Amino acid sequence: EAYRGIDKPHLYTLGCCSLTAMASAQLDALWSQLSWPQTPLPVLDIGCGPGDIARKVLAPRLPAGTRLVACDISPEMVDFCRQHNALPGTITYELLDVVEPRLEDTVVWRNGPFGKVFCMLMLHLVPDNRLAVKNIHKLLVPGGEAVFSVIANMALCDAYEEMAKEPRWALYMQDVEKFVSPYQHSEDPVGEFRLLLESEGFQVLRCDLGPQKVFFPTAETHREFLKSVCAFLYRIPEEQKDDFFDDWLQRLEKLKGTSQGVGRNGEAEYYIHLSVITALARKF
Amino acid sequence: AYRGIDKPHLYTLGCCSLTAMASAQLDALWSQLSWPQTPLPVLDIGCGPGDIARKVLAPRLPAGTRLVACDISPEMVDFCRQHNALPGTITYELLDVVEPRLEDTVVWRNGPFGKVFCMLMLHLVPDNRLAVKNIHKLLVPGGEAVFSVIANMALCDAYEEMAKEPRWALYMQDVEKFVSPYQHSEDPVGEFRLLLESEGFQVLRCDLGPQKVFFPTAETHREFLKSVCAFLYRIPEEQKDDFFDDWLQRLEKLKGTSQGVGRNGEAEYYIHLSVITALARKF
Ligand SMILES: C[S@@+](CC[C@H](N)C(=O)[O-])C[C@H]1O[C@@H](n2cnc3c(N)ncnc32)[C@H](O)[C@@H]1O
Ligand SMILES: C[S@@+](CC[C@H](N)C(=O)[O-])C[C@H]1O[C@@H](n2cnc3c(N)ncnc32)[C@H](O)[C@@H]1O
Ligand SMILES: C=Cc1ccc(O)cc1
Repeated sequence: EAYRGIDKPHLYTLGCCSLTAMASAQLDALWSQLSWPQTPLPVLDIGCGPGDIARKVLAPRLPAGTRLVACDISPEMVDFCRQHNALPGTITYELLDVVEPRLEDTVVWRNGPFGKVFCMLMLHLVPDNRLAVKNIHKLLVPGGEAVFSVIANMALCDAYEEMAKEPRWALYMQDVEKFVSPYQHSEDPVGEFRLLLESEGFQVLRCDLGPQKVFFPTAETHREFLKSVCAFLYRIPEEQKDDFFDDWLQRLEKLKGTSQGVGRNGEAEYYIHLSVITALARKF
Repeated sequence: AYRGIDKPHLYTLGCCSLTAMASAQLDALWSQLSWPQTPLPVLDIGCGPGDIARKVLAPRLPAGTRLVACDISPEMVDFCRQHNALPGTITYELLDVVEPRLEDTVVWRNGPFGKVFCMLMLHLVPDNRLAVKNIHKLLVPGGEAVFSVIANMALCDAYEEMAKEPRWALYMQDVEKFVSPYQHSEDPVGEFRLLLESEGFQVLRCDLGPQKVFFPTAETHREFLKSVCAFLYRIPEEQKDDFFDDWLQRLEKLKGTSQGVGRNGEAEYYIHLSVITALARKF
């Protein structure tokens, strides 16, 4: 987040084998409610990450001849996409900031207009949500749909706000509220997100909130994945990087955002808990 | 004996890469696949942890078709029903592809199957003609079988070199049954095409090519090779960790495993092996 997005894309694909199945289950619940034009239009994926939802989930489910455009503010992610999950003739991985001042000067804008825009687990990394909904509203054809997978609240955000009070850190965390989801302290996340979408010319067709778990088979891939989604590590020097992490990870099982379980085969299971708002809108 | 691959937790470390690989192979063949008007059940033999079924097969299947995935090991068949469980579509059962009494299995009576997928497993089945004959039984006349057999790989040569060690020879007396039969084949595509046609199949397409399995971290590359090591279940604990290091060291000797660099500067870990891809049809 902030300066670029999630660097180190290698550590993030450790959650592919789990995050792929999660969004693949969310989209299956909404895919029947999605209407499509006769002649296909380009489809956009915002905050595509290492391009696994774009390649392994979105692309197999799109109609034939539908071209896909996947963007991410972090370069390292978009280069990881074009090298591993690179799907020729369908997916075109590009760079874009969803709250770009000059959207009309980007490659993604001129690939448009787009029929559908999938914005998955990335709108919590955007402090200015209404500006991001605006730019998505510019990119959609009238009648085009948008699919949101916004994270309402999670213990990772509170662990950020608790660490921001440490004079040890503090200096690097003066803007902690801009690294926290805007629906973190919201008493009604579904209502505020339904109001925000409709306040930008959208027809909210469906909007629900539920808990989610992120499965990890091994112990270290649970740890190494949390290294990537730690948004403050790019500001900390090396002598305190490994200390910011342990301070963070300790404050997580305190807040019970992460957990460890047992398997039917007896093996150890590792989890990450968080709430997700799922939305389906349509431009007028 | 070999009750397939246990420790399913370690195998899903290759899902994030094996999913994209088998997804790429099917895209090269999916145009040549005919489908019936009324859907018939589709079978995935040796499905593993249900990843090349929930995320690869079922998404692109004709709506209304039902998938049946079967492994030989309960641990995998148990991993699927928990994680990659897709109700109303994929059913995960247990089956040995060379079962003496196929007709007494649940998989046999969910059939007959329109299509049968077989990805990276026939190199674990010594009697390959028996497994092809069983696949021929399960298919409807006109059905199609999609094979993904590993012709040769350095994991097998490392096995045959470790069998010569008196340190291990007691556990590795049947080393030729833990090696793909097409390992020492001078023409794997020819033998496989002849094997399929000798069982009533019409080989529509058959190619051989090298493939690569990528792992982003160092230990996921290591922990995955723990699962695909077929001799670890025979070794006592005092020599298990020594058997793995002896295996891993011989792998970079034979250059089956490699390591690379990333555009962002990160380390890349690989596993190299040859794959036969086939598309047959029952008469
Ligand atoms: C935690 S990831 C989730 C990726 C994807 N939803 C998935 O589940 O595979 C959020 C992604 O959105 C990117 N991102 C963060 N902030 C962004 C912004 N303001 N504009 C565009 N992309 C952003 C990040 O670089 C990161 O790759
Ligand atoms: C390494 S996996 C590959 C699974 C899938 N193709 C993939 O790439 O994810 C091969 C699976 O087939 C199972 N298997 C091994 N021998 C078998 C046999 N003779 N019959 C049926 N299944 C077998 C093993 O338990 C193993 O889980
Ligand atoms: C048990 C041997 C083995 C070889 C290749 C593979 O993909 C899985 C297992």
